[PDB]
Amino acid sequence: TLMVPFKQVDVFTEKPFMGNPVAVINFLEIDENEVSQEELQAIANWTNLSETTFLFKPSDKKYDYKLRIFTPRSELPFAGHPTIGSCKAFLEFTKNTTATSLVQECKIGAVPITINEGLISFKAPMADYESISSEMIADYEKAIGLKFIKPPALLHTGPEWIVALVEDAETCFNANPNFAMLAHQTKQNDHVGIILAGPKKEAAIKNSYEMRAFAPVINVYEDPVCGSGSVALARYLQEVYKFEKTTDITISEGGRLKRNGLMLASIKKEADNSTSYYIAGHATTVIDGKIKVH
Amino acid sequence: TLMVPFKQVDVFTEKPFMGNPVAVINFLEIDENEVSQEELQAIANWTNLSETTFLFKPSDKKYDYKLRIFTPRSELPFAGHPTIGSCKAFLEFTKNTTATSLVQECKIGAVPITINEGLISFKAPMADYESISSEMIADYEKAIGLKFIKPPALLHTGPEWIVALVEDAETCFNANPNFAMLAHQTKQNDHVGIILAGPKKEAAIKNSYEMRAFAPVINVYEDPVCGSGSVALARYLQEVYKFEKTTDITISEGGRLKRNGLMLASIKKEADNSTSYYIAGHATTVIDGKIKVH
Repeated sequence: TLMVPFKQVDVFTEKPFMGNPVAVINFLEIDENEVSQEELQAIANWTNLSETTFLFKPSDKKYDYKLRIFTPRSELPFAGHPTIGSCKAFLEFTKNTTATSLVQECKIGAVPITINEGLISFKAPMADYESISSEMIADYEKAIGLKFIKPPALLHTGPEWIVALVEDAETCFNANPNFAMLAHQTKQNDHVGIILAGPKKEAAIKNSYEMRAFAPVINVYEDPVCGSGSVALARYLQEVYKFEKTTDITISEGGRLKRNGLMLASIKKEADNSTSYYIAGHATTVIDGKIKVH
Repeated sequence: TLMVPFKQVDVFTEKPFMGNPVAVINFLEIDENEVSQEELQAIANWTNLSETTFLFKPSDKKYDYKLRIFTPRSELPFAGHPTIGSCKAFLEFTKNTTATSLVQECKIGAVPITINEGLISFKAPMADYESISSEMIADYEKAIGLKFIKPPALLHTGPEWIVALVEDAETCFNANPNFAMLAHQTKQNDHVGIILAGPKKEAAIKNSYEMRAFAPVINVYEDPVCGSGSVALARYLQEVYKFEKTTDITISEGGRLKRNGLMLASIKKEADNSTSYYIAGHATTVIDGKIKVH
């Protein structure tokens, strides 16, 4: 049996089983040429996780590794939580306990990563905003069961997420949406789902939010830890609150599903007065071992 | 970090990624008393596999091990494919390359297992039959897109499966059911789904069938390798064909989803002229390593 190293890394947590897993296969010592896309696809389909990734030798010395990223259904050109977990796994696979930055090679091109005391961070490639009709809004309010404190909007962050705010964290936490109504409305509206959030008003850390991500149209009624969602939330918050300094949003998620994800979304004011969107989290290897491959 | 051995075993295959996985946690050297049901549940929810199992010391010397069996949502008192994969994992965990029989302890009581050249076998605890209305039948034919060669029936095998036969293996393989119609009809009818099968008519091995299992009402539009389904198919075939000798049904499944499961369902004529239903398969460990636990 050929076996290569394998780690299943829990992303957005330091505590096992509280985050969102990514299976990461170490193909750093085999020729990517000699591994078919169908083989890769089959492995991702079999693990049945949101994504399964594969580490390969980079195309050029300026990158530390190439990452191929797969869902059970297709290859993605990029995703956030797999990037973070794969970075953690790489460090471990290569016995590296000192790197503070790395550059990942993937379909999207170069993705610089920083590591700060376990906090792994990259710039989100996409975070666009777009207003939604008041009709859409009223219907979504119907589906969620709550009035929003600001107009929701459509955020393009990879997936098509509606972001909507409620009065506080508790209200968001305790929401009980009608999932079939949401699947109906999102299907009708071509959206993946809704990101619901509310502020933790008496938190020591400012700009702390509770978030929830609901995607019943793709049969993820609730995503327990949703990285593309925190970028949406970040980008939304910028439009609504129009921050002038670099602002960190501290997002907690997943407690209704008995998880506990932590995501740090940075709205970074660049030297050109432009804005960039960073996502960061801890990750912890939960399953460590090897996997049989062809 | 406490880490205990872990194997992810592919059931109904000798070839990796072709079967149906079960995650198997080795808790044989820790006190089951000291591990909460919520902990176990959380691990099963996090792996997100059909089942996740845990090996514990048995309650009495007459058993080789106790198995606790979990879906992402609940503990089951029993299931077939997890039993087979967990048996394979146990053998490996305890460096046993010679056992030909074992007895598993679980909620259902004692479950004798035999191992024959890698073929792992147990008696299915439940296999009841029940006729269905011709109205139900005609509708299901509508949902599948094919006429059946015999009356379908309801088989109680754990899940509530309709079993239906078509002209041959190819016809079954090439079926393209309307999944939403099936979800509608099964939801209405309180069934989990349909097991579709057809005979491989020119096969060297007699009583070879291609099977497919569709359970869209529980969001498994197609189960790629379905052990409870092969027991249904076996029990159905007994009623329809009324076999007088012990008959093996050789079931192949999963090619439409790019898998290749093999299940051996035995209709065993007992000394009392009664009938028992055995299920058997190979299993292969695909991920081998350890898992962090609390």
